[PDB]
Amino acid sequence: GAEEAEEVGVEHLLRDIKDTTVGTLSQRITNQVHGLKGLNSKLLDIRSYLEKVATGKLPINHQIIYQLQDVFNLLPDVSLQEFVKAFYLKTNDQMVVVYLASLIRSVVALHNLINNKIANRDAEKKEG
Amino acid sequence: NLPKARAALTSARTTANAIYCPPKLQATLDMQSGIIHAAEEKDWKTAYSYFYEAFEGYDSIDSPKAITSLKYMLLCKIMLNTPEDVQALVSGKLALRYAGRQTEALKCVAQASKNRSLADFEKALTDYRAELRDDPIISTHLAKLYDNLLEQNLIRVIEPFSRVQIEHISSLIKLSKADVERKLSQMILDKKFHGILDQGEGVLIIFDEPPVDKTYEAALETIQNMSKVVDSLYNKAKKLT
Amino acid sequence: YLMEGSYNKVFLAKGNIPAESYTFFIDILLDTIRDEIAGCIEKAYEKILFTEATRILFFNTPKKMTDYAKKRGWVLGPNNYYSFASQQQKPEDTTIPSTELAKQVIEYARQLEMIV
Amino acid sequence: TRPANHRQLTFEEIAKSAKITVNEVELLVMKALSVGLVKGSIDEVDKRVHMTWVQPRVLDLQQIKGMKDRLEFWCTDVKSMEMLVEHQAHDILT
Repeated sequence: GAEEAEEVGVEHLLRDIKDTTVGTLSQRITNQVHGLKGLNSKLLDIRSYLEKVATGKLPINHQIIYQLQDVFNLLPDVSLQEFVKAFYLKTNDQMVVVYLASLIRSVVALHNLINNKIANRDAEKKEG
Repeated sequence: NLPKARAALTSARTTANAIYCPPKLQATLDMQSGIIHAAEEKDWKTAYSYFYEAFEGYDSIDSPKAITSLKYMLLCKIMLNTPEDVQALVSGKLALRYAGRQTEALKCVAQASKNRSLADFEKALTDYRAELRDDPIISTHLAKLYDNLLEQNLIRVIEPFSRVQIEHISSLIKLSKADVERKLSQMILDKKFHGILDQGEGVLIIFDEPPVDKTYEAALETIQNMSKVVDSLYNKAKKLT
Repeated sequence: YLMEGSYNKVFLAKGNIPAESYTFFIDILLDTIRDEIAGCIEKAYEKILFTEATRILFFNTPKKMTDYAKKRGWVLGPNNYYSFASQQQKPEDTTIPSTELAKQVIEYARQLEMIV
Repeated sequence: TRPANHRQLTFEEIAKSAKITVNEVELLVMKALSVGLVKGSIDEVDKRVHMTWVQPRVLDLQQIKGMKDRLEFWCTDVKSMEMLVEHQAHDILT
């Protein structure tokens, strides 16, 4: 945890780093760290659930392995796990994101396009 | 006759403003001020105040002329939103003061059409054939009560549960196709009732979701944006030529 | 009149269609009748019966329409005809339209990046 | 035992193998509602005993070994498709 101000030293001693306005690659940094750094921890969990099958004594199945094989049994299923509720539920999801991107990025088309043209041709033919 | 009583209004506000001691016909003009001005809907109750000073100007008046000089104001208390005529006036001493009879039918119809189980208007429509009287002269004083009580009954039967086929919900009116379909479709038109009826299966279904300001607000704002871009196209055509 | 909708204007035309050996080509015209029947015998149809194979097809019954009952994967019903038991072979195609659209979100969201 | 879908199960294996009748399957879950290990949303227009989250088992050491087709499946498939996203989102490294 970080308590108080203390960055008269610290954030002067940054001398490298930028506050990213997330949506500017910081998300893919988190993608590498949770995907990679989560799934190598999953490889530690196949070290668990392979080495304990191999050489693991009494905490092989003490009291939390099957108990959190429940939590593993949230959604581990076989072929494609068949989330049939989640696909028109996903129409209710991607509903929102594509409607906002559609209408709102047409507003962004006004944002970029319109005054891009105005200041464009002011800078262009008002140069003469 | 609102045009003819409008001519009586204009001759009343200045012709009868000049007669010095007309106390009897003054309360008659007050009955005109209750009748015509609730008929213009000046106010729901100040017109009744004109009936109500009109009322106390109806002493030393002839007793058949007296008892017809009260029907419009007891009938105004019938036309007093909440049918509260029973509890105050006709179980009160006034109808038990004079030789009124029709008002004593106004007791039972003002009470059984307080019970909200109908049983009353259809039954005593014959009992009110004398009280309907001039078919085209009142036309309102029972039609607003009962033609309110239509959709009052509709919000007793259709309000508690939305979807229903058309005949069993209309089993409490026992016509299935005459006017209850037109009344309910009128309530679709009047937005008290957001549903869709049916005839092929005859299955009424109620559901609604109007508001999407995501579509409405953004879309109409962008139409306004199109107007302001059109407002910019003359800065464009101006900087061209 | 072919593309108007008359396969019998064929047989009205073939009354005088020799036309200096325009016989091979009207035989291949009979071919482009019959294989289009092999398309259009049950295209969006319920079913037909034998007399429709007497009308649209001709030559009553060869082993060519018996071949048509035994070439295309055909249900020769008892004086009855079916393309299949369903004629359309159960169209759902994905039963999941969403995840490939998330691949559209992959490259499309990438396209939203690199530009401004 | 079947991990996959058709979790809105009909009562047929319930009325067959669990030696119960059709009128009691509701009690068989409502008492299970008082139990609280499984909390299914049982259909009653089709009498379908729906499967939600459960307390699954106690030990399947053959599936403590044989969990690889879910665990390593998860590992290299969320990691591999992770690298399919990051391989698509590659030259926006910027």
